[PDB]
Amino acid sequence: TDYTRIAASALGPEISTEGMPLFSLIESLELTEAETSRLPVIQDSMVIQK
Amino acid sequence: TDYTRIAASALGPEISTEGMPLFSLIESLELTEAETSRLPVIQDSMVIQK
Repeated sequence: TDYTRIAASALGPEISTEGMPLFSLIESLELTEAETSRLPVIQDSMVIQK
Repeated sequence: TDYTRIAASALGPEISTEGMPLFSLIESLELTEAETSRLPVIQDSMVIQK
């Protein structure tokens, strides 16, 4: 039942950020500046369904 | 060959900010609020050509 999650703010719904944080991908995958800008977009698509 | 540059982040391309930084214009021009807002926009328009 337990899991980590970004608390609900006033500007966005629930955010998962469960495991393998998306920040560590830049170092280990060596993305260009084009792929880097896409990380925040896919960050906000991790919504929890009930 | 050498020149100053804002490092290419994950959400934006190379930014020049070569000389005479834009924030120094506030003191030496006394711009109003309708022109201080434009400064970030023209800051992001200094893309390096290759």
